Amino acid sequence: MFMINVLTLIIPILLAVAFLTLVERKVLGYMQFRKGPNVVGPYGLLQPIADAIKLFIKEPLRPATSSISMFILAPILALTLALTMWIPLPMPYPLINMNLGVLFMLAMSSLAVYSILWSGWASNSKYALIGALRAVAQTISYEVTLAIILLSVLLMNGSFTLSTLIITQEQVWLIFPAWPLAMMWFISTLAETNRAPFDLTEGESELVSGFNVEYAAGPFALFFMAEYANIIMMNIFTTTLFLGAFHNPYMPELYTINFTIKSLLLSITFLWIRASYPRFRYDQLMHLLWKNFLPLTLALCMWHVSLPILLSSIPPQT
Amino acid sequence: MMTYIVFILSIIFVMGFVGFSSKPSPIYGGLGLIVSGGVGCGIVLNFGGSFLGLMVFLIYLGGMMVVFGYTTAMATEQYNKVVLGTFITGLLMEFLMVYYVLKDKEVEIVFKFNGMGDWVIYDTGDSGFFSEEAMGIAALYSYGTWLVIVTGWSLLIGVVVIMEITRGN
Amino acid sequence: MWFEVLPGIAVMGVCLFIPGMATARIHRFSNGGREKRVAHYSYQWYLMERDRRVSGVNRYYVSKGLENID
Amino acid sequence: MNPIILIIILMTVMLGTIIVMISTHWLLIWIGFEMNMLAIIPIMMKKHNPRATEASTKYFLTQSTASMLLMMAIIINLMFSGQWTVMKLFNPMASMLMTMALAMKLGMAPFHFWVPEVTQGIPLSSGLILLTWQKLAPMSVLYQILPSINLDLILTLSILSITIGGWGGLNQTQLRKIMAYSSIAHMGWMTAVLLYNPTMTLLNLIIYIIMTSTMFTLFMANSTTTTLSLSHTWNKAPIMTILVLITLLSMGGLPPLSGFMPKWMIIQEMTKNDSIILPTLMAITALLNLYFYMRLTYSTALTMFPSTNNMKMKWQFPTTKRMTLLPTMTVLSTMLLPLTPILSILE
Amino acid sequence: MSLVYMNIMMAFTVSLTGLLMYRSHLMSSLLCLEGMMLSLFILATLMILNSHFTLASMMPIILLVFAACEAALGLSLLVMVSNTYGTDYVQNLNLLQC
Amino acid sequence: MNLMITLLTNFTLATLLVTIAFWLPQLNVYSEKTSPRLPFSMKFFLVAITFLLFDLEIALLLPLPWASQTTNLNTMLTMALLLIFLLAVSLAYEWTQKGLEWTE
Amino acid sequence: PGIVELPSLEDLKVQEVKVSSSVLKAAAHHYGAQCDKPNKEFMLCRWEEKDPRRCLEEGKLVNQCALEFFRQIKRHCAEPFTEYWTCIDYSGLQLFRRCRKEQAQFDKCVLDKL
Amino acid sequence: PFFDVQKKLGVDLDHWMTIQSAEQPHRIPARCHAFEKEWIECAHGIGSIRAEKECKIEFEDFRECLLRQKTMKRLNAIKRQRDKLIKEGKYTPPPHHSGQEDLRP
Amino acid sequence: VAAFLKNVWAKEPVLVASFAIAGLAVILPTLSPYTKYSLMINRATPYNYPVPLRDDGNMPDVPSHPQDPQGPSLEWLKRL
Amino acid sequence: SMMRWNRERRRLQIEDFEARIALMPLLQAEKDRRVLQMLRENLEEEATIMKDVPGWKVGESVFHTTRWVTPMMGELYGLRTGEEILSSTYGFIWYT
Ligand SMILES: CCCCCCCCCCCCCCCCCC(=O)OC[C@H](COP(=O)([O-])OCC[N+](C)(C)C)OC(=O)CCCCCCCCCCCCCCCCC
Ligand SMILES: CCCCCCCCCCCCCCCCCC(=O)OC[C@H](COP(=O)(O)OCCN)OC(=O)CCCCCCCCCCCCCCCCC
Ligand SMILES: CCCCCCCCCCCCCCCCCC(=O)OC[C@H](COP(=O)(O)OCCN)OC(=O)CCCCCCCCCCCCCCCCC
Ligand SMILES: CCCCCCCCCCCCCCCCCC(=O)OC[C@H](COP(=O)(O)OCCN)OC(=O)CCCCCCCCCCCCCCCCC
Ligand SMILES: CCCCCCCCCCCCCCCCCC(=O)OC[C@H](COP(=O)(O)OCCN)OC(=O)CCCCCCCCCCCCCCCCC
Repeated sequence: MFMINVLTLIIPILLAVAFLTLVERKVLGYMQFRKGPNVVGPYGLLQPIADAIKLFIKEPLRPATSSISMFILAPILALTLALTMWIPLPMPYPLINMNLGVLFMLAMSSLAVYSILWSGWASNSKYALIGALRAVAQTISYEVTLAIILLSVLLMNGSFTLSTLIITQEQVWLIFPAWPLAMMWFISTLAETNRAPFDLTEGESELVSGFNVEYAAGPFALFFMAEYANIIMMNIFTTTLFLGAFHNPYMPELYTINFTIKSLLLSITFLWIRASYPRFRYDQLMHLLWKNFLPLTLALCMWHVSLPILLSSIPPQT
Repeated sequence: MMTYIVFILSIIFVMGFVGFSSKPSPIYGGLGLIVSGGVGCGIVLNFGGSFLGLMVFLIYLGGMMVVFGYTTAMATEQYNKVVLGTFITGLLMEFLMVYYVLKDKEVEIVFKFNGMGDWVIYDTGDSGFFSEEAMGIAALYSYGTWLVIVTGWSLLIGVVVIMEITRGN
Repeated sequence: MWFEVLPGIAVMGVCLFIPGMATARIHRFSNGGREKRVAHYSYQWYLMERDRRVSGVNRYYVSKGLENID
Repeated sequence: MNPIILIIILMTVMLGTIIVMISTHWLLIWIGFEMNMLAIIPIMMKKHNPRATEASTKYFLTQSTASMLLMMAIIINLMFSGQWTVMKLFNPMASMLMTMALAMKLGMAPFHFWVPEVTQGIPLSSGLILLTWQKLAPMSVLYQILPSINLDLILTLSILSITIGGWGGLNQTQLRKIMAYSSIAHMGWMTAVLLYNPTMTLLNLIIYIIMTSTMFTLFMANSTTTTLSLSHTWNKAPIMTILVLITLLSMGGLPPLSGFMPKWMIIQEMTKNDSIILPTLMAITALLNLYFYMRLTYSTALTMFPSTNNMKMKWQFPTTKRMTLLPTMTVLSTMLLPLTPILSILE
Repeated sequence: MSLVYMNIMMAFTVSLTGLLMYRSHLMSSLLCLEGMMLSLFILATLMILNSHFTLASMMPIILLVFAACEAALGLSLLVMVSNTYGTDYVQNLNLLQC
Repeated sequence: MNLMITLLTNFTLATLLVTIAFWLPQLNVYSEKTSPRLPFSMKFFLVAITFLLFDLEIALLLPLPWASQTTNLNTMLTMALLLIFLLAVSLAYEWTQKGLEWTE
Repeated sequence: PGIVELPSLEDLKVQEVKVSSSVLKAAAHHYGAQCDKPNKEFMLCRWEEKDPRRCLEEGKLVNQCALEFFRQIKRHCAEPFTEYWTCIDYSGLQLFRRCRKEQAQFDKCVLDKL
Repeated sequence: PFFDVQKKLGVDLDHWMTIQSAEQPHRIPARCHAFEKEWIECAHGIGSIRAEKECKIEFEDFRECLLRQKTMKRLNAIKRQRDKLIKEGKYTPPPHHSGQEDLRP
Repeated sequence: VAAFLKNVWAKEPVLVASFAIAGLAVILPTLSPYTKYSLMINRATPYNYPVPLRDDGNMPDVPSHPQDPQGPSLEWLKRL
Repeated sequence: SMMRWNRERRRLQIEDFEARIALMPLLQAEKDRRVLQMLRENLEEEATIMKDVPGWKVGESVFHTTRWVTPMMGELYGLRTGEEILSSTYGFIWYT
């Protein structure tokens, strides 16, 4: 009975990741004054299926790898972490109700850079490794503000428990006391998943994404679907964290409908940010972290430490 | 078998240490230390150190071993007898210790060791509406004042020291 | 026009609705028509194990009220 | 280096030493050693040449290994005592590991193999800090754990340190390696008397720090790192040859000088406890230390080695170095033997 | 005593004898040093959770923080050695024999 | 237990996807194709070390939502603002001594 | 060393309070209001003797006064109490704040009839 | 050179984490609080030399509380004899040691 | 000081908001009238058990029952 | 809004903790009789197992004191089945 619940978590994750590619190509189509796919299925609904079947019967590209073991383990680790980030998410009930779900998700997302690092090791090109080290330095840079913004918000929650964060936001959305934390959170999660305007691997400002370079890389579909699982998950986590919905304990479907609509709007906001801006240069998003976001994050961290003490609004532990 | 879960994770822990400590390459040594840190985190989690195990994942594996793999990637080159021989040496020493302490429920290498499952030594009471481990860690700010002062001073000095010795001038 | 993106958004929305609705219905099926007991603290687990021992069927979710006392 | 950053980093070295000296908890002892190493690493890399990076790497590896063995000894103590007070250790395995860790931190033999390399690789001021100030905190911990120190272990480390520091300096022509092997022999002398009377241990440590500070200050003021560069000192500043003469005669343990005071008090407190063979062999082994000290006095003060022509230009310039406390340290390293019962202030 | 303490101490000694027997790479030495720290972390944590000694729950965190700052210092030393000699080999650090 | 079952299930589904994605495109026999140190940067290593040290400072900051529940609130607030201030002072020394340059 | 002295299984026989935790938590405020004196005698004996073998008679008096409490609920207000602990019992955290009208009915009937 | 600055100035820098019987957050007892309190209140003031030979029983009870070596050795003896009697067939396990008796509360 | 403040607010407003939020976080709890109530609420939250006292004969402030008048009260917390 | 609502959450936490406090004497009485039940069962089965063993004191304390020592997990669940062992010794940790 529990394995049924695990599978009804993880298989609709993969189906939602499949149709996020359709939603991306359509919404980026209409924002670019064109259409997205509408030929392959009715209104494009067979495009993820056709594209997945195409990617699964396509040849392994040309080259060989430096390390077979890490070439195998990097997509395994990427997909495993991308699936385990969903199990403490209270929607309205988490699959694995743990006392430290926030800290669990922060730790498992900190583990996600090893897939990038091991895919940089496993490629033969010494330039793809440099691109991987740039990506690792980017992701570990924005994990700092993820941790401190998350701590500053949890000072109004009382615990690391994700299910308590529904109870915390019963009177107001938590974006009202913490909107600067919320906007730096949203941009930092955008910079976490290598998502535009922070996608330097998939774009220019890159020493190796330069057309007729070497570097045996993994099967693209696995890292791609791990990345879109991470995108939907970080938007659901932002929805739980700042825009927490009404929960009737006798009707859980009201909360599920409400957080689902908000998470869809927030993922479409990712789609609408990537179709609106040019890319940062690498030192420009290093600037944006280290000289812009981190001073405000430390200042608001001091503020959200000292603020429940001065307002007599310290939340309960339980 | 399932009452011996912390013991089996500790055997995987020692096997991973024999793995990376035999030193094939700093890349695979880093991988072995990652798998070892994960299973030792599971050992800590099965006593009720949930925060301390997530400190292992978030801090040890999350920051420090990421920086080790990062710095290895800048210092090694991507493309034996002694490594595999020392690996099977440590594996045979560990399994002979396992076999002795299992068939005898007793061993003495340096100290005397029980051979039963380490479930036996636990407490039989509750902690109420808190974790004792969480409250003891929370007391770093009310009881560990001097400890916070020296730790923050060492970390600030550490930032200063790294900027001195990597400057080259 | 722009309502052509709504079938894909609707399919993705149903796919996000399935996990939460699924875990709520499975928690109510596995726990006697009620919410799953949350035991974050050892007192909550103590009361839950006491419920499991007083229910007589080795199930914490079989509630015994005043009909169980004389 | 920025002088502000230099002053803050030296205050952090001193802070780690003070945290070891005042704290009653083993974690804070370990924290003090960590802070001390973390702050002294830039002092060793003050000049940024490959010998300083090699010396700092070797120092890091040895002190890191010793700090981890120290924490393992502390953890075995927490097993077998359930507490953390910095006092005697409640297990001979924890006592053995902590004595090994402090022997590695002091560079006593057979863990001595870093001290001449690291002392040669670093400047004279950082070598002075390493051979005087970095001896303070592990001797304080050994002063506190001595009800549990194994006697055979500490005396094996002591006599092996005295013998290897005697034979090591006989082959040397670099001054920093001579001072490092002198350090190994004198640390053997300090730890040999520790379980018998640790007040004489503190007396040996204080007289040693005075004399080593005198020799490193003379070597800084003359800018001499080798024997043969020290040999030109008579044609440059002849008073410096006199001062290095009397200080090397002091460190050899000759009366009426104050370097005779510690070894005479150590022999004095080891014969009380019915040990005769051991202070006699220690005293006879210190004649090797006296031999390479007399080699340096022959090369510097008692003969006149040939100089070169460019010394005539250096005749026209005075020393503008801050020879800080050099007359005070020269007087205290030589003329203190009439004040030998002053040692009771360390009781 | 308890059975898991044997394996955690034996893990410390395995990473010790790895750290005390270099092959070529200084990075593998630092990996063995932080494996020693990892085994010390687990051993201290199991004692403190087993004893219900509440205030020492902050002890392994202070151990982890100090020794990871120590590891950062060692990685910076390795980086300066690698910028000197091109590799991180411990047989390149032999200038101080004379 | 249910956590371990879920981790094993996620690891199994991930390994199954990886094994399919490597072995399913090997079904179609293809034409066998017969035709035919990295530079160090100090700034890349320095941003990783700056991450590590600020991450240790964050590891000090993580017990704050439990630390606000104490009865010694003035000491707790002092040490909390002091840790965040020392993180800011580490950032200011990293700023002003040209440490955040060309990866700003 | 010496032999540990344990009470017999006859001395551990008592009529238990075989209700669920939501039944206790629903009744806990009136139980703390009404069953004060044997409970505090027991907890004083328990923190002073530091031995559960010297506290068995006070434990039996606690276990008897609790039964008198629930019998006195059962004679007067069985149905509002049953509705109230069912509403407490639905919640996974057993919130008091989800159940204020059933608490109001139970407190009204308890204040009137008892 | 234990310069006892803490007792000189009256500051409490690290005496609070030093023992298990100290003041704990929310008055949480250590599992060997009484044994450590007995050993400390025995050994207080008389020095290490008198404390090792005059407070030996309190320290042995406290070490056996901490490590539980005699307890685990006693359970090993009972469990090995029980398994030998089960293999020889000369002993049956009771229903209350098999999960057949509807536990107490 | 008014020229410098407008200049740093024109050139580096992120740092001005940073130092302003940090300075308010420092000096504001000593000026707030509700900082007393944070301490009062944290010391009134009953984690442990209220281990009762042996009635020796002279404890006039200690109640005999929880609903007795004497003893510590939380009417300030119900009202605020 | 967070001020009003976290003050309400603190008052609700105090109400929950007072319910726990009002139930702690009954739970402590049941827990005391529980552990004395299990120790008496272990003592009787130790008396009927350890008969052939020479020089065995049944119920012998491993402590020199006559003070009550809080029982260990292995002292209570030592002779019972592995399922009850797991449910008592890893149950809260492995719970969900
Ligand atoms: C959760 C749901 C979503 C949340 C909202 C997010 C949706 C909107 C997203 C829009 C698209 C963004 C795409 C990526 C953009 C990245 C670039 C960018 O914005 O850089 C940030 C820029 C970077 O600066 P810059 O590069 O623009 O400016 C130049 C910077 N210097 C001078 C250093 C060269 O600004 C910030 O860093 C601002 C961060 C958040 C600010 C929070 C303000 C708090 C104010 C408090 C009061 C202040 C008054 C004074 C004190 C009073 C005290 C009482
Ligand atoms: C949680 C929700 C998840 C939802 C996932 C799916 C989203 C999209 C839903 C489907 C939308 C409509 C799809 C219509 C596809 C085309 C059907 C069709 O008729 O294709 C024509 C083709 C050839 O037919 P032919 O015989 O040549 O006709 C000539 C007529 N004189 O005929 C054929 O090719 C043969 C018939 C093929 C039919 C395919 C239908 C779609 C299958 C998709 C796979 C998933 C199914 C759902 C699983 C989850 C729900 C249970
Ligand atoms: C390259 C190798 C392969 C890579 C892919 C696969 C590995 C990587 C992805 C998996 C990572 C696993 C992380 C699992 C632990 C996370 C921390 C944790 O257990 O948190 C949940 C919870 C804490 O909450 P709390 O409520 O306080 O505790 C329950 C008490 N009521 O605590 C609990 O619920 C405790 C439950 C019991 C303890 C669980 C222990 C799990 C098994 C051991 C570790 C397994 C992973 C080892 C490898 C890691 C990566 C190398
Ligand atoms: C139980 C014991 C408790 C504790 C008791 C006290 C122990 C005292 C231990 C003393 C250890 C001293 C170590 C050396 C000083 C540390 C700071 C330092 O390095 O100062 C030297 C300074 C650096 O200048 P810089 O320019 O970097 O050097 C290159 C040359 N241009 O400047 C120079 O290089 C200029 C050259 C002269 C430097 C002379 C410094 C002498 C300092 C020591 C005095 C003697 C010790 C005190 C008296 C005895 C105490 C026991
Ligand atoms: C007192 C409370 C506690 C205070 C400590 C806590 C602070 C929390 C925030 C953390 C900030 C971390 C980073 C701080 C670095 C400061 C140094 C700095 O940034 O100087 C450089 C800057 C000019 O920037 P530049 O170097 O050119 O940058 C490249 C793009 N041009 O130079 C400048 O822009 C000038 C910077 C100094 C002047 C800022 C004045 C702000 C005033 C705000 C109102 C008053 C607030 C109270 C605090 C006192 C401020 C004087």
